[PDB]
Amino acid sequence: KYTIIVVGKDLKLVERYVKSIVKEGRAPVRRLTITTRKSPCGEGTNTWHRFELRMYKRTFWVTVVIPGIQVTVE
Amino acid sequence: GKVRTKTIKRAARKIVENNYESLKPKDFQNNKAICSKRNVAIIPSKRLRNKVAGYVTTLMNRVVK
Amino acid sequence: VYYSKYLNDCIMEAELHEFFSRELVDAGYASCSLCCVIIQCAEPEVVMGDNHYRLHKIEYLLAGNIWVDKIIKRGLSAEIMVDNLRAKLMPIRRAAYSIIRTAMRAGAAGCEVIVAGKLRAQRARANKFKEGCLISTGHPKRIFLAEATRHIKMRQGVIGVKVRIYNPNIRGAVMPDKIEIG
Amino acid sequence: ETEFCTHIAHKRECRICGNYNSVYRKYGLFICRRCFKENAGKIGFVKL
Amino acid sequence: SVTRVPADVFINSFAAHLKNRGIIKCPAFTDYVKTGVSRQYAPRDADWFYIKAASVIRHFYISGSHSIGVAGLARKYSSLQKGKTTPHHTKRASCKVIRSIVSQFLGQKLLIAGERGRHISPNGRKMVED
Amino acid sequence: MVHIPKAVYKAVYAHLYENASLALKEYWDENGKLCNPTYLHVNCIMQSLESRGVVKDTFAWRHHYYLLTEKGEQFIRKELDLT
Amino acid sequence: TVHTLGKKKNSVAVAFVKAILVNNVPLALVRPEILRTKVSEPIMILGLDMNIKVAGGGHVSQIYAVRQAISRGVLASVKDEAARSELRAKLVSYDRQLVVSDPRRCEAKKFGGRGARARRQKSYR
RNA sequence: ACGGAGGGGUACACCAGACGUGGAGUCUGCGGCUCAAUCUGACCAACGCGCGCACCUCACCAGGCCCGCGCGGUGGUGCAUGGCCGCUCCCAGCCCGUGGCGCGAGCCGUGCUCCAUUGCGACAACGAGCGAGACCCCGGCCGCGGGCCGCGGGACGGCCCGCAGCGGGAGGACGGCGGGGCGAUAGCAGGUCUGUGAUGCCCUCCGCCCUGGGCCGCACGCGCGCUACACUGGCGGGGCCAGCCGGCGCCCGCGAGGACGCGAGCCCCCGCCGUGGCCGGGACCGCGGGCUGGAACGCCCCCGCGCACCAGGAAUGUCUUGUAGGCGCCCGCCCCCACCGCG
Ligand SMILES: [K+]
Ligand SMILES: [K+]
Ligand SMILES: [K+]
Ligand SMILES: [K+]
Ligand SMILES: [K+]
Ligand SMILES: [K+]
Ligand SMILES: [K+]
Ligand SMILES: [K+]
Ligand SMILES: [K+]
Ligand SMILES: [K+]
Ligand SMILES: [K+]
Ligand SMILES: [K+]
Ligand SMILES: [K+]
Ligand SMILES: [K+]
Ligand SMILES: [Mg+2]
Repeated sequence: KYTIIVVGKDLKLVERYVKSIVKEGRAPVRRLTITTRKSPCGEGTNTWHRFELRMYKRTFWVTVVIPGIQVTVE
Repeated sequence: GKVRTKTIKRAARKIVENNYESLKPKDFQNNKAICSKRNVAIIPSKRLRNKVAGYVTTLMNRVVK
Repeated sequence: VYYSKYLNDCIMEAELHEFFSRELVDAGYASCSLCCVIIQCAEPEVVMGDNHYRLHKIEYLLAGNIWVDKIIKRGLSAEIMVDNLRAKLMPIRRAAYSIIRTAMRAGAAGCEVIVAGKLRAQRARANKFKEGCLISTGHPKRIFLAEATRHIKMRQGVIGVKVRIYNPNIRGAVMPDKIEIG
Repeated sequence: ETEFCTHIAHKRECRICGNYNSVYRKYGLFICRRCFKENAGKIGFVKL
Repeated sequence: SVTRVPADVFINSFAAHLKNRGIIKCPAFTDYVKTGVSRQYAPRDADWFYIKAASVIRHFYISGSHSIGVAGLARKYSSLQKGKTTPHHTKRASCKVIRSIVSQFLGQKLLIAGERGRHISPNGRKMVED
Repeated sequence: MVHIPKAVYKAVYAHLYENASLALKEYWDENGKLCNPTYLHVNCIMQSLESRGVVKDTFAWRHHYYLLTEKGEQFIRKELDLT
Repeated sequence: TVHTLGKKKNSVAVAFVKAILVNNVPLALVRPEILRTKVSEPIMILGLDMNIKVAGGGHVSQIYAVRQAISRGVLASVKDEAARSELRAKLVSYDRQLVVSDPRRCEAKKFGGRGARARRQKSYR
């Protein structure tokens, strides 16, 4: 059979593509997190930035071009 | 401890003055009434809409008495 | 692990954007996207040079295809405007208000410019020229506000300049405050 | 003449600046904490 | 059946029955051994090998379908290691005692090998059920 | 002036009417991925070429970006004998 | 075919009911034994067959989630009649927690202290 | 601006309490002392801070290559500068056009309430804007769709009594939603040139590399912590439950750990010890057996050795619901290694 993996970091575009592929015919969200001090040096009150990159994936099982999405068949 | 800002009030007054006939003094009907775009009202959020409708319902039962 | 591919694409996109900035400063590089590279310029008529010679020679530094749009409203984009200000270094007040006049001509609700560095008599100071309405808080700051910043390598020490534009009535969403009735 | 760099060691540096100190290797970023603050916009990380 | 009876009854009533019929009966290394690296002394009740093996077979019975393994049994009998001036941490138990037990339990046809790990064979499953 | 065949290998990765261009990682394997010569040998010639003007360079993320200019390909045509 | 839920901090008890096993172990033998009267309250304050699978949380939270699943499943066989709306009021008039879940949850830790509200000791010399 | 001036508000700042710290040993940072060097920054808003020093890092010492065996340059100057951060301050504050007052510096705009310059209402001022709020993320309850994720509904001071709003009841998953993100005008000779190909001006040609050493050296005084002083406890055996997401099978070995292959602790129950620095407490030291690595001085395991400590002076800090406290688990820097920080 055939498999389509689709991966993307912006939920809106991913949903648009996922919607308009159903016009032609477990994978949960995992979050890349980095916490880093806000200052370039280490002087002052110790405050921290919390940065987060959330990705999304869908797996279509089978028998529109958007810049930012990733698709692999395997 | 919930004081309505001028933004709620100023929209609520034009809504009550324009649509006096439509608004009963009971709240669900006004919740619908702060939704239509024919009684044109561009509310860009539903919490905002609920607060405006909560003040509109109160404006209704003050003109009767 | 299918995400270790997308992360490297994400990092390579930043590599490419940084190189376009530092090199195509000459044509006013603004932004780029990956998919096949889309570069967003003010004038394509130089990025695609004569006979495309300069363009394709770029397409071989990527191996060690592209196509280009055009920026339609120049004054509303804050990143080629800081470059325009960079070029003129001209009295500071005149250059700042020249930037502001064309930003407002484009139809912006607000715009302002900050300059800081070596102005007079061995003393760092800061000048703030401004016109219209601006915002600085909440979520909408990331949608409707636009900032850009460059350092001018002046004769004396460095001089930093920032340019900010506020355009709320654009093709897109609506500011969660403005509430029209009729 | 043939002794220059015989010592073997990782020389991990930041992909952007070149520093050796405070390099983040999680997820395979390999960039330092000072450069991670300003390049994080386009790499993709955002604050929530 | 096995699931019904108070779990503390079956274990200590089958370990006394582990003295009859020449079942797994204890080897010699039993002396001078701690059941774990977190323990600081050896067990004091001399029937501890009997009760331990009764417990490990009652553990094997509950996982009727799939296979347990030895390293993941020492994890089941884990304890925290104290007296170090640092915060206490958990340690896996000793695999030698458990592997010794399961080896002799693979005899007498009480257990059968699988793809990875031991499994409760129909014989022995019947015995514990009875 | 050290070695000639490497001196011309470094002209292999410049095309005298074609569009290929060179990027360099400034290592300071231990060989440039393009051909197989040591990095130092390419670095010396690139300092020379910049000093004369055979290329224009920018730089970004630890990596030397060069583009062959107008004067440079004329300079090279008499070192590789083309038309 | 009755299907019912019960929730505590992270515990979820899924109940299937047909005209009493907890995770295949008989109810009378739920190991935390000084709290055995709690898992039996709806019975002894108010049979059939029920099957309980509880996961997540801890000992006490699991007990309290089965205390809600059990009492909520014996309210989905009586329907549309005054018993349905009166046994509920009898259950709450003992403990409302018997019908409606407890919303409380762990709060997040904030930087500058070990807990959500406790900070770090301040010194001046 | 300040007042040991008056008036009006307010916050875990106090009240009522809880948990501590300061006393013991010990990890780490600081000062001093020593040293060939023990590289350097900072004194509410410096002192587990500048993301884990055997080499590297590396700025410092003893030697030695290159161009024993311009070009660069973490050189200086943060009181020459950019950018980022901290702080005044998460305070409720700031400010424009036209009119009015004054020679002018300037002024006007700018009582009852709310967390709040949040609003009612009044006014030589009329009319706008920013900050506040709205907004974004998370989590509670219910629907349509897919196979739990992703699209919506839901709460509004809406109902009922008593007097813009303060009270008391009710239903409901939640009652005035809750925890976070963002963050105005004006500034401070805080911090950072040692994070960069940011950088002016000074000075070096102090660049790059290799071997070995130091940053960890110790009469002593301080900051943040860790572990205790026991019976509401220590020990032996058994039972069983998480979330941030996450490999483990088979043999050797007391253990630590190796050769070979494939897809939770607290707590509960049953015993033991018996008020004795005891079986509390585990620092210091003496043999062994391992792991990392080019290299232990790094870390682990085994037997033995069993310090001080009996609840801590004068002082002193934090905190109101799944909260304090107790218990463990994971990630980061990372050859090895947490008494640390983020969760
Ligand atoms: K600090
Ligand atoms: K967050
Ligand atoms: K600190
Ligand atoms: K007048
Ligand atoms: K005047
Ligand atoms: K006046
Ligand atoms: K007045
Ligand atoms: K005024
Ligand atoms: K006044
Ligand atoms: K007035
Ligand atoms: K879906
Ligand atoms: K989906
Ligand atoms: K409403
Ligand atoms: K800097
Ligand atoms: Mg060293």
